[PDB]
Amino acid sequence: AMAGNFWQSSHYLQWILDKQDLLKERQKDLKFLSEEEYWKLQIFFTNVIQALGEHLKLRQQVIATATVYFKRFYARYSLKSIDPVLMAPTCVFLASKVEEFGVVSNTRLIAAATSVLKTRFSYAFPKEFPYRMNHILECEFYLLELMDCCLIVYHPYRPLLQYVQDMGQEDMLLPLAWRIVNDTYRTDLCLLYPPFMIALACLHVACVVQQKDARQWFAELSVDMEKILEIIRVILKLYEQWKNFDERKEMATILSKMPKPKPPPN
Amino acid sequence: MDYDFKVKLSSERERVEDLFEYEGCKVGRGTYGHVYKAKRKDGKDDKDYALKQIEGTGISMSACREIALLRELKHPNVISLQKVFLSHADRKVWLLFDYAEHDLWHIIKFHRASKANLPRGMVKSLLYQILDGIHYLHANWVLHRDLKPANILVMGEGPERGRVKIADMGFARLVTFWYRAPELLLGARHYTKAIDIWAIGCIFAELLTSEPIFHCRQSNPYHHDQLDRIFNVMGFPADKDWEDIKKMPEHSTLMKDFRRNTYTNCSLIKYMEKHKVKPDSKAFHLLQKLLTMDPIKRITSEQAMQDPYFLEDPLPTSDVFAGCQIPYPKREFLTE
Ligand SMILES: N#Cc1cc(C(=O)N2CCC[C@H](c3ccnc(N4CC[C@@H](F)C4)n3)C2)c[nH]1
Repeated sequence: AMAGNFWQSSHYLQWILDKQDLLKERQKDLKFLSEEEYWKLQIFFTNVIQALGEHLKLRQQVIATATVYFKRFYARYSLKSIDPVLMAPTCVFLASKVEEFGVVSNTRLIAAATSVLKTRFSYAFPKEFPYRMNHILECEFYLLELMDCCLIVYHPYRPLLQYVQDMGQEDMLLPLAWRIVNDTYRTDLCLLYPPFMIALACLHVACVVQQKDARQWFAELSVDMEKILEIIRVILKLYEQWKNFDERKEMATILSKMPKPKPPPN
Repeated sequence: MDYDFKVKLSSERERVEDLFEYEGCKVGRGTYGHVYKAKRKDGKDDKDYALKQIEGTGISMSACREIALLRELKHPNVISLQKVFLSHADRKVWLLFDYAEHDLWHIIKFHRASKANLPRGMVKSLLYQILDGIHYLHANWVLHRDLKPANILVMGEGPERGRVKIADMGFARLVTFWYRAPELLLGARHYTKAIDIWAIGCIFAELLTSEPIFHCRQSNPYHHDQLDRIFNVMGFPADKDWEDIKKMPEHSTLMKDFRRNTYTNCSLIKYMEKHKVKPDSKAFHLLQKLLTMDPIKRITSEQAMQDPYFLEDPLPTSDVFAGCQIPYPKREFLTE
């Protein structure tokens, strides 16, 4: 559904943002958090969404769509507007409806959110998950409108599969290239580049890593090879940040530094 | 939630009941919710709008599907979504659309009434436009899943006069089946493009005769009285005509309940001959290619658009009414 419609999609026409526009909006939150802490937080909630999705036995495309909604929401809004801890499972819930998976039950959604944060994220959350289904349904009305109802999201998994099929190296490269596609969600790449470009960048790094010579195949593509090199740099940078970051030891402090919602007049 | 963010959004939030006048003006009611003929409160327009409150509270699978798909689809033969209103206070979702004065259910009913008491290529123009819109949906891998005359809207007086608009993209999946393909009635576990193509054929036969071709009297995915009505018109499908009929989940139920000889003199030819439609016409041959029992032996919407019937005089027009004064009365209201 809406497969080759990328150049005429809401995703391309409205949700491929300008990097300077993105950084400018981020400045509201860069008062409370450094650029490094903001990235580390964006990696953290990417990992929370992934763990939530695993718990609910949801497909990768549902998780990837959930991550994009989350990224999109905090690209325009501050971390204080809505609690990301309520926002992340809200994104999962809506992404499953959009992706025709189903409506996760009240009990099952709240219990997955509770169990995931308790078992896997206790280093960052000492307290139990505090939200109820009324909070998730409320947050959903907000997320829906503050995305201009843009629900159809294109990911790089679909072009990547076509690329490695063309190459004929599906067995050798797809497991690694697919993995690198998952990692690009720890970064803003989905908000800056078309999915097929992130797919080419992920396939390129996979080719380097496994020492497969694909120079000719890549030269035979009618693509802006500078844009691909920009994406590759972000992917390489991500791995150095991965090495130098211990979320388990730094995330409780990074979550405390984060701005919090102003309460109603009392 | 941040209070400052909450009050600011609340102040910006456009309300459906503040922007439009629609109370009392309900033109449709069904599983999709309520449709209204609305007018702008600000008066800087004078245009008529179709305003739909979606059935139930919250973002249902159905509401989710319609919003997600309509947001991306852009075709002159598919209804255009203009706005979405999220009534936070009652969790109701409203959708704004241009107002189609006519639909195929109301036009077909008008003709049926007249018989008891269609300019040159109005039927042909309606078919080409129905096919054109479905072809665009199918190109984008979107199935309608529930094509029927009521959701085939047609614009009245205005800049889009006599243009078809396919409506209701909210038939999401995980008592009347006149438009359900025979494979669905035999427990087919998936919706396909050929299911929409079968449905287009039923509309084409209803436009050519005024009668629902598979008109049958009023849970289980298998429906006997409807399958019987299909065989009364088409006949019993030979083994060679649909080899994978054996592969259908309800095939041995069909063998137990039906007998080939019951429908021995049944054909689409004999049905259309009774309803004064020449079997040697290019309209018959196209109709027959859409109404094929076997989904894999059923033509595509792209292939239907290339049929020589559309090259035969008269050509389809962009205005199905083709200048002619629309005899059809405007849509009457309802009471809830
Ligand atoms: N959604 C939907 C839907 C409508 C119908 C239906 O039975 N009908 C007959 C009665 C008048 C309805 C109407 C009139 C004008 N616009 C719309 N619209 C504009 C877009 C959509 F809201 C339907 N509907 C059409 C079936 N599904």
